[PDB]
Amino acid sequence: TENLYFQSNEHFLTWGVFQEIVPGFSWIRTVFRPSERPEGRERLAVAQRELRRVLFRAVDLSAIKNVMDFGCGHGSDLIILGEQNEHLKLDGYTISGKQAEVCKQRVRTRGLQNRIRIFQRDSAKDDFPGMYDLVLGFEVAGLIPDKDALFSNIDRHLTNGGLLIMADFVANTTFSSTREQWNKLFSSNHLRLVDAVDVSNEVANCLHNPDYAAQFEALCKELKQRSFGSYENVYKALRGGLISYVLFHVQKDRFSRSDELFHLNAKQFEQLTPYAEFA
Ligand SMILES: C[S@@+](CC[C@H](N)C(=O)[O-])C[C@H]1O[C@@H](n2cnc3c(N)ncnc32)[C@H](O)[C@@H]1O
Repeated sequence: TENLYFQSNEHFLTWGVFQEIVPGFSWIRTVFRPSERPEGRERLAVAQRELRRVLFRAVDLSAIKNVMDFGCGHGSDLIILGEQNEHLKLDGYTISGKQAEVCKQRVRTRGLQNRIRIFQRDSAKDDFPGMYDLVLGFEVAGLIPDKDALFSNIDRHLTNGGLLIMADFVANTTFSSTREQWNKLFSSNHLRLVDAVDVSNEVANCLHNPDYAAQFEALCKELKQRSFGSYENVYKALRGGLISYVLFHVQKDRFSRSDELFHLNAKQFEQLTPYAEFA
């Protein structure tokens, strides 16, 4: 549903990789009472950076020129890439006008306005502005209903052999896409799944609730405009294997048969690497 992602429709807007449960850590208190306990904010930021370390595991940024972030949040991913790699040109789309304002300000404050452009545009309806070597979607695609249009937009603006990296959910069997649904989206848009890391255990550790029942409910009443009661369902689903949080590494393959992309992608979807076994 809508309680799957860090935010529904360093300022990262994703869950993080917690190798283990941290006693006392509350993502809810950390996000909505951030002044009260500083160590929580820092632990969460480290975990969101660890998510990104794994997401980028195979990417050689020295080799890439152009980057598209199709749901760019507050622009932190574009800013970090731009600051650390002076040759990159980067574009971001967000459907939020407020986020676009923040992104533009943060880009200019970092002196990156000559290399990063931000647009308030819809990645399923508005063509990306250029051709890209690297496309980022970290907790974005699941929020976009018209995934066929999104993946056509990705394909049409990705150079052959270009890379798509995503953080998103897999339904292991209605809302999140199953393996077969993801495979249809990739295979019908010239995309091969190269490698995927399953961080479900570690995202669940991030979501672990340290407040006992009555205390948690009292906290959520003081906070009153979200509904925090449903996040327990996401935690239970990740613990039980009903859904997985997956870090996808995908390559554009313009010259392969679509049925053979599907055949190879299905095999790769059976080879997901748990983060605990990743190195
Ligand atoms: C959970 S936030 C993640 C933001 C960023 N990727 C990050 O990791 O911090 C989801 C982002 O997707 C954007 N988004 C949702 N639907 C979109 C759409 N159709 N087109 C462009 N952006 C979209 C939101 O505006 C928001 O910026």
